[PDB]
Order: sequence, then structure tokens, then C-alpha cells
Amino acid sequence: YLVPTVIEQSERAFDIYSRLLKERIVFLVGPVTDESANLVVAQLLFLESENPDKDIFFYINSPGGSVTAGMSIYDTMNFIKPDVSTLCLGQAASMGAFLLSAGEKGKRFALPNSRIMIHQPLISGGLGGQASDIEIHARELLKIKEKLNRLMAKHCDRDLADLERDTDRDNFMSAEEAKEYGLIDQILEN
Amino acid sequence: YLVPTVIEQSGGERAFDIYSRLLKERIVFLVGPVTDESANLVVAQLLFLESENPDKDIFFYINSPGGSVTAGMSIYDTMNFIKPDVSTLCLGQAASMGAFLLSAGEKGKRFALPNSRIMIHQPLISGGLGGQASDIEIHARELLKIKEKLNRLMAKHCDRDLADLERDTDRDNFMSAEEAKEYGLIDQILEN
Amino acid sequence: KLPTPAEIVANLNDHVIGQEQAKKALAVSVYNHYKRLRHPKAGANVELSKSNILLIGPTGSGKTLLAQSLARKLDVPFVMADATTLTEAGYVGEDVEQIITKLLGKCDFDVEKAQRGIVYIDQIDKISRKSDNPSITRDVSGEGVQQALLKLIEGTVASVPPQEFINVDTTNILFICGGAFAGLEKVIRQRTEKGGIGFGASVHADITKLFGIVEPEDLIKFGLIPELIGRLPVIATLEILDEDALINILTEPKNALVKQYQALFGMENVELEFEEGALRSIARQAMERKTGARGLRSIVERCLLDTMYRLPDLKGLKKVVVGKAVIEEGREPELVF
Amino acid sequence: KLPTPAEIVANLNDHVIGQEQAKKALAVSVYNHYKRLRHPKAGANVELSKSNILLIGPTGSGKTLLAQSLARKLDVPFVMADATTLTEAGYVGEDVEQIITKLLGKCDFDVEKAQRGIVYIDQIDKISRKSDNPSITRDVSGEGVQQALLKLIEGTVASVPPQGGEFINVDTTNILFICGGAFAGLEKVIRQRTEKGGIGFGASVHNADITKLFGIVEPEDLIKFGLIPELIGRLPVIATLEILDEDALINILTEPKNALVKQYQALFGMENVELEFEEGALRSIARQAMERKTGARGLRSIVERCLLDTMYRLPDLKGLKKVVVGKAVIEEGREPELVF
Ligand SMILES: Nc1ncnc2c1ncn2[C@@H]1O[C@H](COP(=O)(O)OP(=O)(O)OP(=O)(O)O)[C@@H](O)[C@H]1O
Ligand SMILES: Nc1ncnc2c1ncn2[C@@H]1O[C@H](COP(=O)(O)OP(=O)(O)OP(=O)(O)O)[C@@H](O)[C@H]1O
Ligand SMILES: [Mg+2]
Ligand SMILES: [Mg+2]
Repeated sequence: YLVPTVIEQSERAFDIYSRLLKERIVFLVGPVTDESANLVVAQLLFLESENPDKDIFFYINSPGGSVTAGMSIYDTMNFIKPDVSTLCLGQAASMGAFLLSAGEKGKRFALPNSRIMIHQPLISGGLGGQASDIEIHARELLKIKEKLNRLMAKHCDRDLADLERDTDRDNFMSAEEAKEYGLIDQILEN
Repeated sequence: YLVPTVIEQSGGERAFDIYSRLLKERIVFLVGPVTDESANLVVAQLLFLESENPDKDIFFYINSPGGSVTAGMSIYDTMNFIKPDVSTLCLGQAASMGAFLLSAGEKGKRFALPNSRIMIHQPLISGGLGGQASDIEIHARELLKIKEKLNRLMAKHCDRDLADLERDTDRDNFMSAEEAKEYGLIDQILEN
Repeated sequence: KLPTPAEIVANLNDHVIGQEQAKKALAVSVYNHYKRLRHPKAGANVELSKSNILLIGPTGSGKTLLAQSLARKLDVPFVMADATTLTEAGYVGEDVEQIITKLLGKCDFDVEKAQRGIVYIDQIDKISRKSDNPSITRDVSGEGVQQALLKLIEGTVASVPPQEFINVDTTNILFICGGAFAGLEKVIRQRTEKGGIGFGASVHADITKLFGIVEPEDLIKFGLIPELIGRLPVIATLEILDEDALINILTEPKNALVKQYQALFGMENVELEFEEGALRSIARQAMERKTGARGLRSIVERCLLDTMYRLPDLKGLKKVVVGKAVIEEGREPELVF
Repeated sequence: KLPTPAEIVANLNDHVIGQEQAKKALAVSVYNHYKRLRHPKAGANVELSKSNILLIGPTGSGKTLLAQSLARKLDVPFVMADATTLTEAGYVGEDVEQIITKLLGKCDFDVEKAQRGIVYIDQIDKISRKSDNPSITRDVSGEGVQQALLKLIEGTVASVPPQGGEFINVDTTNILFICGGAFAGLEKVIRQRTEKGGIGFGASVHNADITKLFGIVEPEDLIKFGLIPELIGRLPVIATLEILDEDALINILTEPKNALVKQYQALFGMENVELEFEEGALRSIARQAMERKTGARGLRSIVERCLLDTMYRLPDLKGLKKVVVGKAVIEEGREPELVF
């Protein structure tokens, strides 16, 4: 894709995403990979240094992705001093919904027709080799499953038992249902 | 493709690619399929243009066969959220989510060119339906909710009953610019 | 006895429409000025210092008019200075001591009365260094005048030419600074409104609400040195005149615009009568000019141009009626013979 | 004899609230100067430089009060000059020799006392150097005044008019100079010298804290502000004034002889209404004034805008005897409790 170039008056020419980063807007678009997550981490670290007090706006339009990649974003969001506000555009599914709920409490938003989906993790990696190797990877996946449900329950002010029920299979929610659930705080209109 | 470079005269000169030059005139293009990446560029441009001037109209030129519903909804909610009116224009074709975003323009400012083709239809797969019957039931229910949401928003855009959109989006409904104007998808047809 | 602040305002309400907070501030300041003047100066009593005023308002809001109206019932010397004519000590132009010179000439050079006077310094915003930081070069017309006023706004001894220099103490002299800080609304908006790009950000004016929340930080960012703002503790703000105030300005005051034109037609033998919708249309059109009440004149002069051109030639004319269609449409007012 | 630093500061506390480090610095420097003059055995190789004082601080911090209190206590030829009136010798205004003339007039033109007096110069930050001029014929009000002032601060002899209408030769080797001003660009100069910050997890990331910034001023920072280096080198003692905190602002609000509270109580004493402030009201007034960043001057603005809706009515309200200003009147849009 051709990323448009915009001019900032101060003149400085930016691509439109660097221009929005100047306004403390970080985009997570598409699958969460090592490379896309590290760009988010790099932007979060950079924005904290520019101003540790001003809010960072984390715009999420993602179907999910790697858990470890999403956890690098998650720990960076919680570590850095400035509040990270999260906004759901289009969809926040799987780790995208996790990072959406991971925003600062009171500053988690979704657009009115966005779709938010939460579910237990799939394969974090293949389970081949010997039964001893498969047992190890199964145990690690169960630990990740419990860790995700526990952190989700903390984000949503719900019991761990509620998240274990609701993440068993793909749980699709409107913006209103996610607000009632505890994934987001407000729904934006204008 | 090689995107041509054009020179803007100012108070000096600035070299733009022709799409950045048109963005300076508040023209946003949605060309080809609606994807996460192409929709987020539209959202980024809509957000940028609101800050440049919240009062001036934004011109959203659509030549798209459709695409992802969630991607199109990111554009749709951005269009409705931002303060400036988003005028929409159909070039060549506005099909599926392209027709949805066309009808989503500000009422009175939805346009189409005389030989454009506008097609509305119920959504297809928003994603595969594999796995167990319990998983397939969930994805079928989610697709039906999306189908109802799209028909409901389309009926609101067109000032028609939900029952009308449910009939007309059952199978691919192709419309000329005149038929789309009579239907309620667009307001005017441009000639000169 | 002394006139109460309510009476001072009642004298201002005859000429100024609205701006109740600024009129109340001026009345209280004049009342406290008199009280300081008659308070005992020596003994176990505390010496009362003065509280100066800074009038902030848009164009055509009534700053100069407030000063002129106040000057009619002061009982103490008063002058209207011009900051655009002020300069630094070593360069050509009027020095800040010319302010004391004018206040002294108003009272037959009786220093005892000049030391008890009130000074209105207009266009105080025209000496503001637009830099917000130390000016890279000598701002002889701007920052230098602000520095030279610090001793004058506060208490000092002014040395002015005779009527052999004269020593005038500016400790009990009240100073009323005023100016239309044009770029102040942007400073206040940037400080208060979290403007930016995207969702959850402000996008842009409401000069009345912005001026109602002005703080010294904004005046510093605009170009006023903090030492001058600290010497102007009272910050009275004037609101932008709304559609309902611009209608009362046309008819209610002593020297209202409609009365001025009725007198112009009174130099002839023709009566001038406006309609209610006509006055409302004139006010709504003047609102769009962004010039304050000064825009009402641009509308009443445009609509009455042809009538005033033909007025001395028309014979037997006895009354002119300006309707609503005369303002919103290029029609001629009803002529009554 | 010679008032000692303990005596000097013990009487500066009667007029200046807070700024303890500056009072100590001024007292020690003045006592050392006067003792050094009384015992000129330092004619030996030790070149004890004239310990001039530079008094930097925010507006309303008490520079002009420290100068006046130091003056009226020391019982010495003392003059208060304003650099805003100073000009180059060949142009209109007051050349730097008028200060020596005022110093002589303060001592009945007995030059023996003037040559051992003090010269205070306010707003010395207003004669800083600047680029070549807009307003260009000569930068008269700027560097020229600095050089003519340097020629006095260092040991020289000035020629001034006689006592009556024969010029007097005044040697300023033993005249102490105390210069002061609110250097408004100094915090940016220091914040460019430091405030490096950093990025990353293991790096420290971070309104300007002009208090600690002024507390770490260096001569080169003042050179960047526009002062000539030879003048700063002649001003070795640098006294810094902190921003008045809530407690110091409260004490200023109530304790001094001409405090704002007493001023308004007497302002209402022209009527027959008693004015009473609550402790929380004084606390909130001090907080709001500190938030205005104008020092003790921002205190009068608060007390004036909180009593505005009352002074407008006092002459009309009959039977009123007392008015009580509470914390709600200051923090909220409330009216003081009227006691009839
Ligand atoms: N509040 C008002 N009431 C009555 N007349 C007004 C008012 N404001 C403005 N006017 C009219 O506008 C004319 C000039 O207004 P004035 O000079 O007071 O504005 P200003 O605040 O001084 O403008 P500027 O800031 O540009 O100097 C007056 O002759 C007066 O008739
Ligand atoms: N430390 C202080 N103790 C007591 N009163 C103070 C103090 N600082 C300021 N004030 C009050 O502020 C008023 C004026 O302060 P002052 O003139 O000393 O400030 P300044 O340093 O000269 O300001 P600027 O640098 O702008 O000239 C005095 O009347 C005094 O009541
Ligand atoms: Mg004026
Ligand atoms: Mg001072």
C-alpha cells in the first residue's frame, strides 16, 4: 500500500502514521507478530520518553496473534508511566481483545459497531515429537490458558470461573456486551 | 505501479505523490478490496483531515468490490464519529461493503457517477466455519447477527424498512446509479 | 459622601450594555480608590495599597467606552493614555512619564490632585512581546515599555517637566490597563482544551468562555512579562456581545446608533423609524462581521446609503420606515410623505 | 558598631518571610565587606575580591524587600537604582553616574561615606545583550549600560555634580553593589544545559522546577542570558530566592504589618463591618496564589476576586456587622456568610 504523506506546520513531511504517532496514537493493525508487537513496544517506549504524563492512545484492529508477542505489548503497557488508552476499531479478537481489556481502567473504548471476541488460546506452537514432549507443550499451553483467563478476569472485575466458562469457545460480543462484560469502559459515538 | 509526482505552488514548492496531493484537498480514496490495512489508511486519513479542519467536508471516493466487514466497520464508525461531513462518491463500482460505505455518507452528499455500478447483498463468510458443530453454531450465529446489523444500518441509510433490505440483499442486487438513487443508497448523480 | 458601587454601575448602565462583571469590578475599584484616598495615612493604621485592573475584551466590547463613561463621575483627575505612542527611555517617542504629564495637566498641574487620579492605558496588548520568551532584540515599543511601566504601575516618584522638574508620587494613582488580546483565545484553548488528532481529543471561537477562564499563565504566553501581570491583580473580562445585546445597543444607550441617525435625519425634517425585525437582522448581520458593536454602523450605513443620498432632494418627506426586508434584501425603506 | 549577620537576618525576618538562605548570604557578605574595609590588612597578597551580590529570583519573591530592609537597618549610604531608567552617557536618560550622585545626596554629599555605601540595582536582567537591532541606531539601553555599570562596580573614580547647583571625585572601590532581577529566560538556559532525560526501561524519564534550577545556576548560564562575562565575574555571591510555599504565603497573608488581611479589614473598617477569614480560607488562598506563578502578588488577586461580590454590596447592606470568608468562598463560587 502507498502510505500518504502529510505536512505538519511548525514544515515537516510525515507519512500519515508517523504524523499520528506525533499525536501519541499507536496502531495495532492485523495479526500480532514478533515484528508488529515490537513496533508497538518501540512506540510505547518512545512516547513515554517524549512525555511520561500524557496519555497514549492505542488503536486496535486485530484478529489476534501470538501470545508471547501480545505479552510484550501487555507488559510494556503496564510498565510505562503514561496511561495507555485503548480503542477497538473494527475488531479486537483473541490477544487483540486481551490488549483492549488491558488498557487503563476507565479509558478502554470501542466504536459502536466494533466486534470483540474472547476465547481460550489455540496452539502456541506445534505438539509433535514424543509423548514426553507433547506432555510438556500441553502443560505450557494450560499454564498460558490459566494466565490469560486470570489476567482477563482481573481486567473485567469478574471471577476466574466466569472467564473460564466464557472463553471456552469463541465468545463474540458487541460493544455494548463488552462494556457490560467489563472488557471496555465506554462506547464512543461522537 | 508508479505513482506520479506533482508540484504544489505555495508561499516555494512542495513535491507530492498525486495521492498525497489529493489528500491535501481532503480527498480520500478507497480503491480495491477492503482489508485491515486499506481500511486503517482510510481511518488514518479521516482522523488526520478532521484535525486539519473539523468543519470542511471530506470527500471519500469509493471504487471497491467489497471486503472485510470488520475492516469496513472501522471506516464506517470513523465516518460517523468525526465532526466533518464525509461525502461519498461511487467511481466504477461500490459493491458489498463498498456499497455500505457509499450509503454511509452524509445524507444529501452521497454521489455516484452516471455509469457506476452499485451492488448490495448479504454477507458471505466472515471467516471459516470449521471445527466442531458447537463452533459452527457459534460462527453461524455471529454471521446472522452481522447480516441483521448490516441490513438494519442499510435500511437506516436508505430510509427503507428492514423487510425491504432483507428481500433485496438476499442475492446480489446490482443497481445503476439511477436505481441506487431511487433505492436510497445515493442522493445525486453527477454529470458535469 | 462617597457614591456606592451600585451608583457607579448605574452611571455605566446608561452607556454600556451588558458586561456586568467588568462594570462591577470597575465600580468596586473606584470605591476602594476613594476609601484609600480618605483613609488616614499615618499612625497605627495599615497603609492600603492599590489593586490595579486589566480589561480584557474582544473588539467592540466596550473597554474604551467603559473608561469614557466612568470618567464622567470620578471626582478625581482622569486621562486616557495610548500604549502605542509609548517608547523606551532612551529612544524617540513618548515616555511613560508623559502619562503622568497628561494626568498632571488635567488638574492645573496641582500635584496633590494628580497623585489621587485614575489612569486608563489603552492598547496595553500592543506592547506585548509576541515571543513569549526574552526578545532576541530590543523591543523599544513593546517589552521595554512593559519594563518602564513596572515602576509607574507600582509606587514611584515621577519626574516630569514643569507647567525645575516636578515630583509626582504614583503610589495612590490607580491604573486601568485595557486591550483586545487577539491571540489570547488560542493560548487559552491550547492550555485548557486537549486538542489533537483522533478519538478522545478536542477538535476546533468561544472567546467568551475562554476569556472567562484566563489566567496569568496565558498572558505570559501571549507576551506580557510576569512582573507586569503581578502588578495588575484584577483581571476584568468583557464578553463578546450576543445577538440580544447588540439589539439593546441600538436603542437603549444615551448615544445609541439609532438615536444618532434619528438626529442626522433631525437636521432635516424627516423622522427615522426602525422595526423590531429590522433591528434583529442588523444585529445578526453585525455578528458575522466579527467587529463587535462597530459592525452595527456598517449595516445601518449600508442600508441607509441611498436614503441619505436622496434625503435632501426629496420634498415633502416626513418619515422613513426601515423594515426587515430593507436589511435582508436590497429594498428601499418605506417613504411617508 | 557593625551589626553582625545574626543581627542582620534577625531583623530581615521582620519584613521578609522565607528566603532564609538568601538572608544568610546577604548578611554574611555585607558583614565581610564592612569588616574587610575596617581591617585593610588584606593589602597583603591575598586579593579578597569585592564580594558583590547578585539577587536572582521569581517575581514577588522579595528581592526589593530584602534590599530595602538591608538598607534601613545597615544605616549606610544606600541607593535603589532601576536599570530600566539607565542609558548610555551620550543619550537621553539617566547615566550610571546619577547613581553615585544619589549616593552622595543620601549622605549630605560627604564623599567619605558615599565611597563606602551600597548600591542596589533592580531589573538588571533588563539590560542584557541582544542581537543587532531592530530599533537600530545603537543598542543604548542594553550592553552600553552594562559596560558603564561594570566600570563602576570595579574600582574607579566617578565625577559628579557638586552639592549645590566643581565636580566631586568619588572612588567606588569600596562601594558594594547588589544587583537583582527576575531572569525569565534563565530556567530555559539551565534546562538546556541539563534535563537530558533518557529512553528505555532502565532509564529515568521526565512545569519547570525553577526552584532547583535557580539553585544550580552557573556563570555561563547568565552569560547566555545576555550578561557580559566580566560583570558576572565581579558578582561572585549569587543569592537565590525560592518560590513562596503555602506556609510562607499564609504568613505573608496574615503576619506582616501591612498584610492583605489587615488591609481589607481596614478597608471594611471604613464601614462598620468585621472581616474574618478561616484557616482553610487562608490555606486555599495561598494555594491558588502559588498556582498563578506570580508570587505574593497573586495573593491580592485572589482576595480581590473572592470579595468582589461583597464589596459591591457592603454600602447597600444595612445592619451588617460581620462577614466570614470560609474555604468554600475561595475554592467554590460561594458567598461569604453575612452576619447581621
Ligand atoms: N457594551 C456596549 N454598550 C454600548 N455601546 C457599545 C458597547 N460596546 C461597543 N459599543 C459601541 O462601540 C463603539 C466603540 O466601542 P469601544 O471603543 O468601547 O470598543 P473597544 O473595546 O475599545 O474596541 P478595541 O478593543 O478595538 O479598542 C462605541 O461608540 C459604542 O457606541
Ligand atoms: N518574602 C516576602 N516576605 C514578605 N512579603 C513579600 C515577600 N515577597 C513578596 N512580598 C510582598 O510582595 C510585595 C512586593 O514584592 P517585591 O516588590 O519585593 O517583589 P520583587 O522581587 O520586587 O518582584 P519583581 O522582581 O517583579 O520586581 C510586597 O509588598 C510584599 O508585601
Ligand atoms: Mg479602544
Ligand atoms: Mg523589584
